[PDB]
Amino acid sequence: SYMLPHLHNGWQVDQAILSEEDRVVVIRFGHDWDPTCMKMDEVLYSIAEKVKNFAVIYLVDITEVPDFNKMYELYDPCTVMFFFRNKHIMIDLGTGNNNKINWAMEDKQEMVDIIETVYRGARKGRGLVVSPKDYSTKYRY
Amino acid sequence: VPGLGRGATGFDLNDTNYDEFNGYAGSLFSSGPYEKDDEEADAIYAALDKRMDERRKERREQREKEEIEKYRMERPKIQQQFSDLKRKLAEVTEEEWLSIPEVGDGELDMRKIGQARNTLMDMRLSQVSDSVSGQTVVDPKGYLTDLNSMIP
Amino acid sequence: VLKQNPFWWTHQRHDGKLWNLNNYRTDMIQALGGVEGILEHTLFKGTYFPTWEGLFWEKASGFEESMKWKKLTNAQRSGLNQIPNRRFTLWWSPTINRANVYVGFQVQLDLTGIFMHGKIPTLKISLIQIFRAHLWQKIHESIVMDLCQVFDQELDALEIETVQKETIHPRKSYKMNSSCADILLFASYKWNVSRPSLLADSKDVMDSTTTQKYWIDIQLRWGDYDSHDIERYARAKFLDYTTDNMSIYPSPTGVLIAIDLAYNLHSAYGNWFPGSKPLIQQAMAKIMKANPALYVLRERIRKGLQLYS
Amino acid sequence: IPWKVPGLPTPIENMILRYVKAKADWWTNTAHYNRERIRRGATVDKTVCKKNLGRLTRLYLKAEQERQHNYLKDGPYITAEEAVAVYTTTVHWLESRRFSPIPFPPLSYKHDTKLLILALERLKEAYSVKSRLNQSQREELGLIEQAYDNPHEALSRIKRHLLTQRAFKEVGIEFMDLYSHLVPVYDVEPLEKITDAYLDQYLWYEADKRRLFPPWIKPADTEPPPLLVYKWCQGINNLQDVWETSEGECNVMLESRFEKMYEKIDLTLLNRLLRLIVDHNIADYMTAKNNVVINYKDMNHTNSYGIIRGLQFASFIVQYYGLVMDLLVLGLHRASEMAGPPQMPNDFLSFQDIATEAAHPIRLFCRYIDRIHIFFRFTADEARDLIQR
Amino acid sequence: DIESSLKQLAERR
Amino acid sequence: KPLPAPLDGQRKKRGGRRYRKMKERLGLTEIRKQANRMSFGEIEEDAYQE
RNA sequence: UUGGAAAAGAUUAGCAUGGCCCCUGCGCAAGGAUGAC
RNA sequence: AGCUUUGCGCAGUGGCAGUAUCGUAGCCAAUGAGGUCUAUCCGAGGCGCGAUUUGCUAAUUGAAAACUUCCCAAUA
Repeated sequence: SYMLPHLHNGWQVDQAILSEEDRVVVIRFGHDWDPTCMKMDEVLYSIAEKVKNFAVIYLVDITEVPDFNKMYELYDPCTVMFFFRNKHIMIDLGTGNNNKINWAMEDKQEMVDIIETVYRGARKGRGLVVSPKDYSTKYRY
Repeated sequence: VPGLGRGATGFDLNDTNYDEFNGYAGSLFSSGPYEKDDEEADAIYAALDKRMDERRKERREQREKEEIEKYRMERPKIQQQFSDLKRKLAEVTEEEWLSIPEVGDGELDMRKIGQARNTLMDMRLSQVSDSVSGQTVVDPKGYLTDLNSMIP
Repeated sequence: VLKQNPFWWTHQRHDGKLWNLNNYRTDMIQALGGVEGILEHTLFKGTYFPTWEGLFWEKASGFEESMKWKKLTNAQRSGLNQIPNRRFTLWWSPTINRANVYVGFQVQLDLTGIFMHGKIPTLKISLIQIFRAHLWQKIHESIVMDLCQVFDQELDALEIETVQKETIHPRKSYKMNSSCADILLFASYKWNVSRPSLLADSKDVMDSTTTQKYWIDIQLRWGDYDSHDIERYARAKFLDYTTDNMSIYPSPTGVLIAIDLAYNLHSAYGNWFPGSKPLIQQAMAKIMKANPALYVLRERIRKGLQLYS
Repeated sequence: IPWKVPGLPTPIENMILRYVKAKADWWTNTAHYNRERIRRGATVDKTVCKKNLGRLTRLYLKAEQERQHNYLKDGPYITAEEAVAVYTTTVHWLESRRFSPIPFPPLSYKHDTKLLILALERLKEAYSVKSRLNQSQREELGLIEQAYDNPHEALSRIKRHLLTQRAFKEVGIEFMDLYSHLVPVYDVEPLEKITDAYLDQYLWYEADKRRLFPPWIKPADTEPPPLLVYKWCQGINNLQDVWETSEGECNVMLESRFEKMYEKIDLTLLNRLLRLIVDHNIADYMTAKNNVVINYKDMNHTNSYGIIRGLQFASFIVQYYGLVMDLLVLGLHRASEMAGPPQMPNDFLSFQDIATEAAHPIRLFCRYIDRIHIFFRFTADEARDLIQR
Repeated sequence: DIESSLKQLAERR
Repeated sequence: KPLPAPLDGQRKKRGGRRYRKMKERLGLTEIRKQANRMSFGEIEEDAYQE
């Protein structure tokens, strides 16, 4: 399915990041067949219209669009990238690297909170924002 | 325009392309100086590999075919399960496709015998209960009226 | 009821209270080391409260009157719920930020002399809030100016020609590896100097040498629970900086005063001359009693701990 | 709920039906597998448990709707002669006890205000202070305080509801997710909650005034469950030569649970039994309160077979219906020997005379809410006769 | 649009 | 309905007047003392009553 | 005059306007009764 | 010509304001909303959803809480 819009070349990506001025651009780098990307994209579609006011989601295929692999260290099976007014926003998830999510959370509310915090920090002017949760521990007991 | 045309700077090595064994997938000599001699060498080495596989080729291929046939017969792929309905779905007019709406909008009654048996049990219980003399009951309407009159 | 009841078998009103843990709490306090023994693990001594009898916390107060009623977002609610964890971590910092608890990862705080044993972002944020706006440098500056003022007010009484304001690099305040000079005393007559002794060493043995220029150094430290002994720290750092190669002193003879802000302690071990002992003693007393920068540090710590008297 | 799109062509509709069937099979199987994993003790996060609870909730309400429809189709499971036998047993017991039935709460009831205050205090106690209440909780608090301010109008309204009201609103349902087993939790409309609470208080007070429930029916309010265990052990130990085994005597301790006690309660027979002890209007109200709609988020069904247990007076019903089973387990003779004569009743574990205590194989009986503990003592001859049978 | 991604998914799986 | 875009305007520009009734409805003058206080030293009621 | 050096704005409180209502005055619309050789 | 009424708006005094003040794009409504009194009787909006503009001043926190080059020494 994947009703979320897709970008088929680097040109689409680099004018999609600059297209939004009052909304956070979300880019999922990965592959549809990849299950983890499947989980994240299901979560995103579950909240695609909830964050329409202040966020936008685009799906980018690594094979179709491989130019960002070296610059963004796109070596994981899947990454999630946050941009605002041409500036990347780093998120302090507690996983060691603040640039990309690199994992698929099943709860859509966690992603909603993450994108809301990113928007709040980007409109205020901070380039690095703190996640309102710690993902170092999976919280499984 | 490249990816730098956005004016951005960085802050298949993908884990998918890498396997702990065999390392990274993909031949390192996929392209290069390939000519007639290279084709001959590849043909010779492929023939050697086929000859090596000939040791158990018949039984191995027979077992593989039997195993895959039984695996497909036991567990069918979901596309195989839905192919029947997919093909039966072809017989549909294009006029009916525009008609798909949105989501905005003999025989025996099983209840009658249950109600009959329940009423029979109730009648039997009432017949037995009529022998009980000490039961108390008040007049609902009468009591209410008194309540009415009692309101200050 | 959607809340699971553990005391389903009894009612407080009908059966009464069948258990009592008041003596349990008393014995817990005694076994943990008494009230003061427990408080030694905390920042209570860092607040400089004279006594703990009349104090009280402020549960659910925060910086915004706790902002309890609102249309706040779930993430904001999580942050508000995590704020008391920040208060708890700040309270128990002296006993969990020590190297015994966490091995390795000894990273000094930015523009601050505090070392962070273990990556505790909560404590990092709390300490940054406490020491905002270069509070360490301001505290050291205030201490050095106060000591210079005290020495000038008692200049001729101890045969001191004058005092000197040494050019100090900003980092010196939070420079632990090396050190420098803070105050230089110049004399009209020779100062006979004594052998090194602690601030509490009433009896000192006189050294058979004299000097004309005398250095005074001020070192501020944030001691954890295991290393809150100010005298040992002062002695070790005096014997290190004097015989160091990246630390240059104007004279071999001088005094080094170490001040523990986390526990409000102070001690000097350097070389002393007659008449300087009481002057330095009352100077330290008055500077712990009425320093403006130290008072601001105490007030910021109290606000972070939400503890008031 | 039915799903039938009118304009959807039948091939696409059949494909959607097949897809829903396959996804439902996978959904049910994975819900059961996740429940087994969680109950076993596997490490799981919050999302998994939450999802599983939701799935299980949907599955359990599906099964409950199926059970209710099966009861409606297959009629009452209790046979007519079985029901009249139970009724005769109960009436013989109550006549033997000379039990005077509990009258309808009198308008000038001397203790009505106290019972209403107790019910309101119990209802307010259930609302632990969290400062974040939904509309239903704040509405219940408003009704509670309004009734507390003016007890008399609330009492009149409650009596009017007991006399006239027989149709009620939907009862919400939720599941306490104890990892061993889900526990039903029922949310009732606040006015109905107040009426049920007052009725429960009145019923319990009047029953304990008339000694309706025999001593063996626990949980009694005079001993915590540990004290119940202690008294049970001492009563076991205080029987005449209970530990003697020279002549082949044998003591038997049987514990049971009365499986599906709550679910398998016939509302018609329950009403007929309740009319024996309480006023017919009260009995009809109690029975009708059970036959209401149980509603989840999008799911609802008419609970017609089993009792609800979310009702405030359900605590009474279980303690009454269970007593009926006691008369089946003990028999009207032995129970009469254990409960004592109506002149002076016996205690929990006591008999008027030793000769009466050993006159029957059953020495001790103790019923919890649904569990039964029975202590028998047999001689060699009695034990071999029972084994032979 | 959706079919373009569906064909890519089916081919790769 | 989509979740409205979060924003942080100026919390308050003027005070007094109606503003006071607003807080009165929610945020009225409570005891504001000995309710959010802990009494660092001693213990109220039982030790672990909670 | 001279010489020399070079929190992306927070939080709380009060007053007035705006909002609503009685009354007053005025304007306007539509009138009501009535006085004058 | 004097006087007066209803309705309306402007201006002003006084008063009210969370059982208060509105929007409602949702629905119903004089072709009758809602009624336990007066029922062969009364006659208006009602129900759900969603809100409670602008200026000035003061105070707190903070090093700085925002209006257009500042500082140091000496004489006049």
